[PDB]
Amino acid sequence: ARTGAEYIEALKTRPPNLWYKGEKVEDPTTHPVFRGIVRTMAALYDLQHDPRYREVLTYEEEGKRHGMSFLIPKTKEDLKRRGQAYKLWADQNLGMMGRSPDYLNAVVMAYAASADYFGEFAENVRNYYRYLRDQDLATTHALTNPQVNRARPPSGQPDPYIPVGVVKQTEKGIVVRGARMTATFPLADEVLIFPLLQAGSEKYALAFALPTSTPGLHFVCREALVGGDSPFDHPLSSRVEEMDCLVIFDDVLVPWERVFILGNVELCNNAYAATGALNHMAHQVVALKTAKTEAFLGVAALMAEGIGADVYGHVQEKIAEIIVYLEAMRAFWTRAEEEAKENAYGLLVPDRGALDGARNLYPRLYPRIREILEQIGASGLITLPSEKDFKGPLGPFLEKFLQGAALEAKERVALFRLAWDMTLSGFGARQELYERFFFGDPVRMYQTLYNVYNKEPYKERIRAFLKESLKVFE
Amino acid sequence: ARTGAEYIEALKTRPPNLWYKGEKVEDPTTHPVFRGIVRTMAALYDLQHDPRYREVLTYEEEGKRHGMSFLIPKTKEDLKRRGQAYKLWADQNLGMMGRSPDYLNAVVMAYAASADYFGEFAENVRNYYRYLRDQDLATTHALTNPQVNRARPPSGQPDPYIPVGVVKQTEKGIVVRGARMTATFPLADEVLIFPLLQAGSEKYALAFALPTSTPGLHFVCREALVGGDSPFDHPLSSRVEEMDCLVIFDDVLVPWERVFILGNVELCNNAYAATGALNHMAHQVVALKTAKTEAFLGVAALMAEGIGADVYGHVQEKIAEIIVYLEAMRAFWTRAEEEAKENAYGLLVPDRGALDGARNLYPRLYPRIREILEQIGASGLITLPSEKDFKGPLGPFLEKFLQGAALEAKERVALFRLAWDMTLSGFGARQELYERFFFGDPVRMYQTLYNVYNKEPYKERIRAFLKESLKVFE
Amino acid sequence: ARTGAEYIEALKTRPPNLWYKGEKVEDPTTHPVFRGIVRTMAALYDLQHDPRYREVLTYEEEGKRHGMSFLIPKTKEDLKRRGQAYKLWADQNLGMMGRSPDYLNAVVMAYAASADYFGEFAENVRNYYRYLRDQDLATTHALTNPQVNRARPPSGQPDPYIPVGVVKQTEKGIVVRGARMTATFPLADEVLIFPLLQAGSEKYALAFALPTSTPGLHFVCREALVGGDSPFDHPLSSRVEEMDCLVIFDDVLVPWERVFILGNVELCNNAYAATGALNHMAHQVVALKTAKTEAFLGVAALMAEGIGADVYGHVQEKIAEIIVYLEAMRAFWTRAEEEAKENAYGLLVPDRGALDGARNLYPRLYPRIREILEQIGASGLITLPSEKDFKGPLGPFLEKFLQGAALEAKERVALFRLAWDMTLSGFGARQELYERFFFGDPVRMYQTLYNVYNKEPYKERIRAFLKESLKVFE
Amino acid sequence: ARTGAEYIEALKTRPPNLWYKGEKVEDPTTHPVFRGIVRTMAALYDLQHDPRYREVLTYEEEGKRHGMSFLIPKTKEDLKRRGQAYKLWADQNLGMMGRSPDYLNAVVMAYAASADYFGEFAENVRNYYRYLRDQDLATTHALTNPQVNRARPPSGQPDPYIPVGVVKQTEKGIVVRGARMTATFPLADEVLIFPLLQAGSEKYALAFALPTSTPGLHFVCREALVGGDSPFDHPLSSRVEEMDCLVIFDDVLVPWERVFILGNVELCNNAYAATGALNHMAHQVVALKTAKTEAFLGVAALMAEGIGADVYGHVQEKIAEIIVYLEAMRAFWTRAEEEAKENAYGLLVPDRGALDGARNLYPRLYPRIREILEQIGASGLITLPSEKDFKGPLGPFLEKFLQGAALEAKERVALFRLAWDMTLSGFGARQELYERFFFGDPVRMYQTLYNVYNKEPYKERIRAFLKESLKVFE
Ligand SMILES: Cc1cc2nc3c(=O)[nH]c(=O)nc-3n(C[C@H](O)[C@H](O)[C@H](O)COP(=O)(O)OP(=O)(O)OC[C@H]3O[C@@H](n4cnc5c(N)ncnc54)[C@H](O)[C@@H]3O)c2cc1C
Ligand SMILES: Cc1cc2nc3c(=O)[nH]c(=O)nc-3n(C[C@H](O)[C@H](O)[C@H](O)COP(=O)(O)OP(=O)(O)OC[C@H]3O[C@@H](n4cnc5c(N)ncnc54)[C@H](O)[C@@H]3O)c2cc1C
Repeated sequence: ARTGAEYIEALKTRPPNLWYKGEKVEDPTTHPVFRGIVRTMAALYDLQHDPRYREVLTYEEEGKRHGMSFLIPKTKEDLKRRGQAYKLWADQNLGMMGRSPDYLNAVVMAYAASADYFGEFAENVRNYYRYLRDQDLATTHALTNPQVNRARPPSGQPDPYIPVGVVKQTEKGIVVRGARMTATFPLADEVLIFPLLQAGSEKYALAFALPTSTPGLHFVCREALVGGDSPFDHPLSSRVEEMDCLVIFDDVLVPWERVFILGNVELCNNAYAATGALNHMAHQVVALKTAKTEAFLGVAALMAEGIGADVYGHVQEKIAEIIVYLEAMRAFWTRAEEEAKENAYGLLVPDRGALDGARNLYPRLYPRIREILEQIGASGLITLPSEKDFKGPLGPFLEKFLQGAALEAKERVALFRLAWDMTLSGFGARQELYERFFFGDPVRMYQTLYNVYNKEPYKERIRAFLKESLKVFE
Repeated sequence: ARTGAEYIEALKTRPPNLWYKGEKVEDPTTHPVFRGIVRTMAALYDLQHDPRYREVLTYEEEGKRHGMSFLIPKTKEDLKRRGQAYKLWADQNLGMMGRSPDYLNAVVMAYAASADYFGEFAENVRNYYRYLRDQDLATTHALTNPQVNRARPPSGQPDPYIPVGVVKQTEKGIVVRGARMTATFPLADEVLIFPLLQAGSEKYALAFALPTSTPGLHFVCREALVGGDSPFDHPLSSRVEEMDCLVIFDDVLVPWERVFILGNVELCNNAYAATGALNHMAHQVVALKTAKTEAFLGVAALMAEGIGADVYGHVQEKIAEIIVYLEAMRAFWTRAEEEAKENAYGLLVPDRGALDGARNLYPRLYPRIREILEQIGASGLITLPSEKDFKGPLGPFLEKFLQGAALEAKERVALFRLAWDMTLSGFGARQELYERFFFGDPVRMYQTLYNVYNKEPYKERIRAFLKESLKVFE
Repeated sequence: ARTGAEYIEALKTRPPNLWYKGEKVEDPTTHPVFRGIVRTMAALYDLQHDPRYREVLTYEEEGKRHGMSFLIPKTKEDLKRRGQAYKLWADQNLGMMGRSPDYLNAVVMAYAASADYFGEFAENVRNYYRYLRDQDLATTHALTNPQVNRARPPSGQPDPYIPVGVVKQTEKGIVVRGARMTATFPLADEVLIFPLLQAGSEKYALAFALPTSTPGLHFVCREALVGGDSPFDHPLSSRVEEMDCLVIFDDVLVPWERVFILGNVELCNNAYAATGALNHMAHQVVALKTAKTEAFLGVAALMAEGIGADVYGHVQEKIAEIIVYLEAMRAFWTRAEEEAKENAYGLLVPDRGALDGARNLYPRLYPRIREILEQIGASGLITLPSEKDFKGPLGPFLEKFLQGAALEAKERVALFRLAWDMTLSGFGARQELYERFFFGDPVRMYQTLYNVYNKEPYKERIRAFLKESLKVFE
Repeated sequence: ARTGAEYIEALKTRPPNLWYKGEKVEDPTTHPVFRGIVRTMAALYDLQHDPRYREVLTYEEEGKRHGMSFLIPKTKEDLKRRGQAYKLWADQNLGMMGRSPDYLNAVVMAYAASADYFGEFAENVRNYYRYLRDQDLATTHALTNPQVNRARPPSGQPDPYIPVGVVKQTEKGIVVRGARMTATFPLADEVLIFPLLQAGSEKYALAFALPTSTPGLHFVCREALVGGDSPFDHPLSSRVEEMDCLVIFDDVLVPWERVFILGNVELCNNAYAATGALNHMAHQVVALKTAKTEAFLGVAALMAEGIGADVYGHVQEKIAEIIVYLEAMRAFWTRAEEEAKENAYGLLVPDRGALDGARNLYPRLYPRIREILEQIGASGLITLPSEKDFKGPLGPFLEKFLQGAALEAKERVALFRLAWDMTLSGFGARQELYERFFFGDPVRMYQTLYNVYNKEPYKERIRAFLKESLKVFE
C-alpha cells in the first residue's frame, strides 16, 4: 500500500504526458491546475496508513499490505469490506471525486479473477493486476471514441484512425494510432484503454494498459475548473478538480505483455459483464453516490436551518425528497451485496439487477437533488463575498447583513460557498453533466437493460392470468 | 386458518352493514357488485390449504394452523417468511388488491407484540389479536375524518360529531358518533377504527374494533367499478373491485373489551410507530407493490412484442424504466428485512428507513408506470371489442384486423383489455388515485419524514468539512 | 343549418352501420349506449337557431344560413368568427367532446378552398364541401391503419388488405378492402377516410368519403363508457360518450364522385399541410382545449374552496399552474389568428408555428392538469354516494358528513362526481389517453416539427456570434 | 440618447461604489472583472446611433432623441415598437444579459405615466423619469431584504436595521440604514431601491433612487464568473458577466426629491401592479426570453448537426421541444400586446394574463432547455481544449480528432465552448439560478397568481353545468 508521499514522488519523477493550454505540464504536483487534486489523492493513500482506518482500507497477505480495492472477494463479508472501503474514501471528498483509482482497481481485480476470459492474454491480465496491486498504482481510463460523426460507426469516420486502431503488429507488440474522447483524473501512473463495437470493427477491438508517460501518448486538458486555492472561497474546486482530457495516440507502441484483447469485437463487447468488472465497478459507484447524496442532504439541511427556511413545509418536503433518494441508493447497495452470486469464472459478484437499478436511476435523481439545493438557497447561492471581503473594511457590515438564523456570517457564507461549489460553480455544474453520462448514455444504457433483463417470468404470469380470459371461447 | 367456504358462510350469515345506492345489501356473496371480490378473498383463504403453498401461507403452533400474517417474527428468517406470504397472496391478483387482510393483520400483530404500549388496554389488544388469528377473520379499516373543512381541526367542523367522537361512557363501554371518510374492502367480519390529531382532540383520540354487523354501524358504498362478469371483457374489475365506503356511526356502542385507546391524543399519534405496526404494514406494502410492478412489466412487454413496437428504442427504454422501478422496490424490500432490529418492546421490525423510502417513492413511480403503458399501447388501449363481437358475425374480420405480430386476435384483445383494465377503466384509474394516497397525503408524509429522520450525521460531516474554510480567518 | 330534430331523424332513418357487442345497432337515437351523445350533438345543432347565438354559430349567404365551421375565411376577422363558434360549441360540453363535426368541417372547408391541390378530383372536393355545408351533415373520420405489426409498413402486414387498399377500379368507382383502426363519434351521416405513407404504398394512398350506411361498411364499437343516465351520478358520461370504433371495409364500393385522392403517396402525405386543413383543424383544437382547461380550472377552484383546502399554499399553487396553462393556450390561439397569412392557394390560414406549439404542448399539459385535480380532491374523488343514497334512509346522515366548508352535501357530491367523471371514471380516464394521442403520436409529431421548422435563422445568429471566436486565429 | 463613449466616461468619472475581494474598484471600465460587461453595455448604447437601428432603438421628440424604452406608449403600435427595441438589444447578447437598463426604464416609464399613484411624491417621479430619459442613464435595482431569518418578518430580524429602514427624517431628506440582498449589473449611474411587506413594516416601506457613487452606499461583489478574455475560450463570460452584489446603506442620506414612497406599506405592495410597471417590465422579459430561447435553439441545432447526432429521433424530438417552448413565448408576447388595455391612470399596459403566464412558465421551461443542451452535447461539452492548444504543437492532432460531421475542428470547439458557457461554466450555471428566481420565488409568485386571478367565470360555468345534477332531487 502506497503512502501519499510515494504517489507524489512518482508523479514528480515520471509525470503523465499532460498538456494545458498548449504547453506540457512538467510537474503536476506543483502546477496550479493540478496540485490540489494531487494532494487530495495523496491524502487518500495516506489514509490507508492511519491506525483508525488501516483495517478498513487495506488487508494483509503473506507479509504484504494491499489496498482493499484489490481484494478478490470470496464471501459476502468480503464484498461488504470492499464496500466499506469505497465509502470511507468517498466520504473524504463528499462523493465529489468520481474517478478515484478504486473504481478501476475493481475492474482490474475482476478481470484478473476471471482471467480465463481473455484466452492467451490471461496471464498478461493476472500479471497486470499483481503489478497494480503490489505497487498500489493510480489509474485513469478512456473508453469512448472521438465524437466526430455519430451517424457512422468507428470505421466510417473522416479518417480510419480517428478512433484508436492497430496500425501494425511487430515482435515487440502493437502500434496504435487514434484518440479516446475522455479520460478523467489523468494524475495517474497508468492509463487503461479498455472496451459496444459493431461487427467489422476488429482493428478497434482492443484492450490494453500503458504508463502515462509513454512516448507518443498525450493528454490534452480541457478548461480548468479550479476556482482558486482558498478553501473558504472554493471549498471543493480548490481540491477535487480531477480534470478531463482528450487522449492522443501518436503511433504508440504497446508491448505484448500489456495487451489484454486484440481484434476481437465480441470479446470486447462482453468484457465487463462476463468478467464481473461491471458488477464490481458499479458497486464502487453505488457506495460513492450514497456518500454524495449524504453530502447534499447535509448541506440542504444546514442551508434551510441556516436561513430559517426550514419552517416552510415545501422546504421540509424537498429535504425529505433527498432522504428518499438516499434510502433508495442505500437499498440498492444492500441488495447488491446480499444477493451476490458467483459468475461463470467463480468470482463472487454483487447483484447486477440492483446495480443496474442504481446506475440507471441515479442519473435521473442527481439533477433533481441539485435542483433542490438551488430552490432552497435561492439568492443566497450567488451572494458570495470572499474571505477577503470579511477581512477587509466592510467586514463588520457583512457580519451583520449575512448572518443567518442563529448562524454567524462567516459560517453562513462558508456554507453557501460550499453549496454553490457543489452546484453552480463551473466545478459544480460539471458534476451534473458527469452524473448524467459517466457510466454511459442513458438512452443506450436503458436499451441495454431492456435487452439483457429476463422479462419472461412476468410475461408468463400475465399469460397465465389471461387463460381465464380466453376460456370464454371454449 | 380459514377456508374460502367458511369466509363465504360467515359473510352470508352475518353480512357487513353495507348500503348500495340507497338499499341495504342483504347478501354480498351473491350481489352483483360484491360477489366478485368475495370470491377473490375466498380464493386467497383457500390457497392456505393448497399443499403447494401451505408451508408458505401458514404456520403450525400447538396443534393449530395460523395464517402467516399473524406470526410474531423473532428472527430475520421469520420476517422473510412473512414477506413471502405477502408476495404470494399479492401475485394472485397482480398486486391489484390493495387491502387484503394481511395488511391489517400485520398491524394487529405488532399492536399485540407491543401491547404494553396501550397500558390498561393491553390485554384487550392481546385478546383481540388472538381472536383475529384463531378465527382467521377478515378486517377493514377507516382512519380519516370526513373531508368537510380541511382548514379547521376535528373539533372545528360544522358539528362536533362529524368526526367519530365519544358521546358518553357507560358500564358496558363507550358510545361513539360520527363518521370515517373511507374504508376499503368492507367485505370483512371486523372493522378497525384506529388512529395526526392536534392537542384538544381528546374526544376523537380513539382506537377500537367492531364486528361489521354492529347495530348503528353503516358502510355507504361509492359508485361501483365492476365492469361486468366476463373475464375477457373485464379481467380485473370483474374480480378485484374491493369497493370504498363512508363509515357511519349512529350512536354505536363499543364494548370495553374492544377499546384499545381512549381519549389520549399522543398515544394515538405514536401508535403505529411505537408498536412497529408502521414497519410491518409497510413491509406488506413493499411486497405488494413489487408484485404490482411485476405485473405492469409483464403487460408492457407483452403489449410491445404483441404489436411489434418493441423494435423501437424509446419503447425499449420505457420498459427498462419499469425494470428500474421494479429493482428499486425489490431493493427497499431486501434492505427492510436485512436491517431489521427490535423496537422498545422487543418486537423485531423491518427497517423504517428503507420502508419510508419505498412508501414515499412508489406514489411518484406508479403514475409514471401507468403512463408508460398508455404510451406503449396508444389506440390499442381503446380498440376493445367484446368477446361477444368475436362470437358474432364480424368475428372473422376481427381475427384478421386485430391480430398482432405473431399473436392471435383473441389473445391480443384479451391482453389489451387487461392493460386497459389496469389503467383506463374506472377500476384502473381508481388504482392510480389509490397509489397516490392510500398511505397518506404525500405533502404531509414528506413533512413527517423530514421531522423524524435523523439528519445530524450528515450535517456534522458538512460542519467538519467546513472547518478548513473557517480556518482562513485564524 | 340543421336543427337537432333533423339530425335525430336522419340517424333514425339512415343509421350508421354500428355494431355493439356482436349485434347491429338498429336505432342509435334510442339505444342506451348512444342516445346520450346523440342528444348532445342534437343540442349543438339546435344552438345554431337560438337567437342568442345564431350570429355566432351561422352566417347568411344568398338566402341560406350555414354553420360557421363551413365559412371560407377571407380576413382575420373571419378567422376570429370561426374561432368564436368553435369555442361556443366547446363550452357546451366543458371541452369534453373532442370530435364534434366542426373539426372535420374545418378540414373539408380547407380542402375545398385549396381544391386545385387534388388535380382531376378538385371538383369532387368542392362538390363534397357544398354537400356537407348545404345539408349541414355530421362527419366522423378514421386515418390510421390497424395496429398489427408496427415494425413493418402497410404493405408488410400479415395480409395485403389489413390496411384499407384498392382491390380494383371499375366504371362506377373503386372497390376498397381493409380497416381503419379508430373512428371517434360514429353517430354521423358521413365518414371521411382521409390520409405518413412510405414509398410503395400506392394502393393505400387514398382519400374518400362515404355515407355511414354504405353496404360493406361496419363500425365495431369498443366497450361503452356510459356510466348511467343520472346527470348527478354521471354528469359527463351520461351525455358526452362519443364512442370509438374499428372501421371495417368489406369490399366497399366508393363512387368516383367521392374519390379525392387515388394512388398518390406524396399527395396524401402533404394533403393537410398544403391545403391548410392542418391549420384550420388545429385552430378548432386550440379553442377546444382552452375551453377544456377553463372547465378544469373551474372544478379545481370549486373543489378547493368546497373542502377548505384553498387555504393551503400548495393547493393555491396547483390551481395557479392550471391558470398558467390556460393562458398559454389562449396565447397560442391569439397568435395563430393574428399571424395568419394566405397559403399557396390563397386560403387564409392561422399560423402553423403557434398551432404546432399548442398541439404539441397540450398533450404534455393535460396529464398534469388531470393530476392536479387528483391531488386536490384526494379521497373526496372516490367518496361518491349516489343520488339514490341521498334519497334513501341514510340521506340525513350524508347531508351531515359530506357537506363542505359552506357547501351543502348534495352540491358537494355533485361537484366531486363531476371531478371524478372528468378524471377517474372510465370516461374520464379515456380523455387522458385521447389528449395524449388524438392528433398523433408525440414521438413522431415532434420529429415532424423538427423537420419542417425553419431553424436557419437561429443557426445563422449563432454562426455570426462565433465569428469573434474564430478571429483569434487570424 | 447616450453613446457608448459617454457611458464609459461617466463610469470612469463617477464610478459606482463597487468592492471586489476587500478592495474598492477605482475604475470598472478597465478592471479585469468589469471591463467586459462595461464594453457590452457601451455597445448597446452605440447601437442607438447605428443608421440601421436608430429608428428601432430611439424616437424623436421636440429636437431630442430618446431611447425607445422611455417611450410612453399610446397605441398598440407603440407597444410593438417598445417590444422590437427590447428584442433587438436582447439579441446582441443572445438573451444572456438579464438586467440591461431598458427593463428598469420600463418600470420608471410606467411609474411616471401613473405618477398620480405616488401622491405628494408624484412630481419627484415625473422629474426622475425625465432625468433618466434625457441623460439616458443606466440603472440597477435591489428589491429584496437580506436572507437572514426567513421565518420572521423584516421587523423581526436579529437587528431592526438589517433590512433598509428609515433612521430619521430631516429638512434635507431621509437617512436610511440597512442592506438589500441583490443588485445585478451595478455598472450603472443610478440605483433604484424600490418595493410584499406585512403590516407593521412602515419604516421599511420605501421607494427611492440614488447615484451609485453616493457616500455611505456600497456594492459588495460576489465571486466573479469571468472565465477570461478570449472570445474563443469564453464567448459569453468574457463579455456578459453582469455581476451580482449585496447593497449596503451606511446611514445614507436620500434627498427629498429622490423619495417616491415613504412609510406606506400598501402603496409599496401595489406599486408595480397599479402603475403598470409590472406589465411593462414583464413585456421586456418576454421579448428577452424569446431571444434567449432562440439562441439555445440555434446552438442545439448546430451541435446536433455538428456531431451527426441529428439523425437520431430522440435528438430531433429534444430540439423540437425547444421549438415548442420558443413558440409558447412568442405567443405570450403577441397576446400581451394584442390584448393591451389602459389602466386606471390611462396608461396602455400589455395584458397581465399573458405576461403572468410567460413569467411563471419560463422558470419551469429554462431548466429543461438547459438540460436538453446537456443531453445533446454529452462529453463534447467538457472536451474543451483552448485556442492556445490549437495554436500549440498538438494543433494538427486536434484538427483531426475534434472535427465534426462536415465541420472543422476549430469551429466545432468554438461552438461547444459556447454551449458550455451557456450551461456549465460558472457563468452558464448562474443563468439557470437567475431564470428560476429573478422575478421572484415561484412558490410565492404562484400563490400571488392564484389570489389575483379572476376565477369566477370558470366557477360559474361549472355551477351552471351542475344545475342538471341537482335537479334530480326536485
Ligand atoms: C464529466 C464527464 C466525465 C467523463 N469521464 C470519463 C472517463 O473517465 N472515462 C471514459 O471512458 N469516459 C468518460 N466520460 C464519457 C462518457 O462515458 C460518455 O459521455 C458517454 O458514454 C456517452 O457518449 P458520448 O459522450 O460520446 O455522446 P454521444 O454518443 O456523442 O451522443 C450525443 C447525443 O447523441 C446521442 N446519440 C449518439 N449516438 C446515438 C445512438 N447510437 N443511439 C441513440 N442516440 C445516439 C446521445 O443520445 C445524445 O443525445 C465522461 C463524461 C463526462 C460528461
Ligand atoms: C382509493 C383510495 C382508497 C383508500 N382506502 C383507505 C382505507 O382503506 N382506510 C383508510 O383509513 N383510508 C383510506 N384512504 C384514505 C387516505 O388515507 C387519504 O386519502 C389520505 O390520507 C389523505 O387525506 P384526505 O383524502 O382526507 O385529503 P385531504 O386532507 O382532504 O386533502 C385534500 C388536499 O388538501 C390538502 N391539504 C389538506 N390539509 C392539509 C394540510 N394540513 N397541510 C397541507 N395540505 C393540506 C392535501 O394536500 C390535498 O392537496 C383511501 C384513499 C383512496 C384515494
